[PDB]
Parts: sequence; structure tokens; C-alpha cells
Amino acid sequence: ADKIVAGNAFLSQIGVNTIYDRAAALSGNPEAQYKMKIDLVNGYIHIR
Amino acid sequence: ADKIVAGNAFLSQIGVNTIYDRAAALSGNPEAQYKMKIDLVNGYIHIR
Repeated sequence: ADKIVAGNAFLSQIGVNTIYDRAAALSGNPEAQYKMKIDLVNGYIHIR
Repeated sequence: ADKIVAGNAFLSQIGVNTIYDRAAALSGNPEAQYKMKIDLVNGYIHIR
């Protein structure tokens, strides 16, 4: 599916470019509203 | 279901008032037989 909307998701090994919090992800601009960021592609963690 | 009996349960985001150990939960009186307690409603952890 294009988008998976569920409060209960399960992925032991998740292939995701970058992990954002739910509020930032649903806001439409995660890059400017994230409290934490786990960018797996670049390999760095940024915490505001 | 009223009760879920399984040795393998999966809840990434679990909405539960208080978490008890299996032995205390199945004993019928978790409040007097728990070794650890995670009360999410009140926000405190008690370890015996």
C-alpha cells in the first residue's frame, strides 16, 4: 500500500530510509518538525 | 476477547492500565503477588 495507517505495526527488520516521530511524519514536513531522526541511509542520529 | 491466552503476543503500542508478570497475572491477585509492576495510568514502577 502507498500508506499504512495503524497504531500497531510490526517489522523486525525494517528497510526505511529515515525514521521520524508520528507527529512529524503526519505533519507533512518531517524535516522541519522532528524531535528525533534516525537516517539509516546516511547513518546518523539527530536529536533536537 | 475477554482473555487472550497465548505464550506469543505482539503489541508494538500496547494500551494497558498496568503490566504484571505472568505468574502474578494468572494467580488472580496481581496486586499482592507481583515481583515488578509497570502502572502506565499512574506512571510509576515498583520492584519487590
